[PDB]
Amino acid sequence: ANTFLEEVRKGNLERECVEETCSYEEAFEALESSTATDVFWAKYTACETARTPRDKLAACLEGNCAEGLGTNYRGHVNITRSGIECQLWRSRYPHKPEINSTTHPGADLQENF
Amino acid sequence: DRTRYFSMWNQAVDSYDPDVRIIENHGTEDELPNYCFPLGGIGITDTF
Ligand SMILES: [Ca+2]
Ligand SMILES: [Ca+2]
Ligand SMILES: [Ca+2]
Ligand SMILES: [Ca+2]
Ligand SMILES: [Ca+2]
Ligand SMILES: [Ca+2]
Repeated sequence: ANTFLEEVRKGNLERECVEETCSYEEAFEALESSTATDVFWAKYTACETARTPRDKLAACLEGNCAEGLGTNYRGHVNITRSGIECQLWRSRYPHKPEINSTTHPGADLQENF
Repeated sequence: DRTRYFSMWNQAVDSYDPDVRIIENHGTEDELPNYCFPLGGIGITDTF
């Protein structure tokens, strides 16, 4: 955002929307891949507490750790705290989830992760 | 005399500039720089 003459130089997704509080416009401009754009947005949002420092935002981009209540987690662990198998979020077996893939598509709902 | 101009007879001698025919290359005089600052007075700034 700062260093006004940045909009004439080429840019770095990391030298605009990472090491600096950025516009989703410059984010949109730099991303275009609107799926990953939503991903980066989701990042930003969850990383709202990971805005600083820089390496914290880098880790929040890695996504292996759940931020706060766990909106950002994108790992491969699909097991409950006590070893019970996780039911498919979209499937109705054995429970029909009021809160499921249709209601939360932006969390990247995997098989049972 | 010929270095004066009379309009009535359209009388005005034709001559070349002395420097055009014989150049005198003395370079220039550019010891000091010569800069163009930005309108506000400070360009890039920062928040504090
Ligand atoms: Ca900037
Ligand atoms: Ca900017
Ligand atoms: Ca900068
Ligand atoms: Ca731009
Ligand atoms: Ca830019
Ligand atoms: Ca950097």
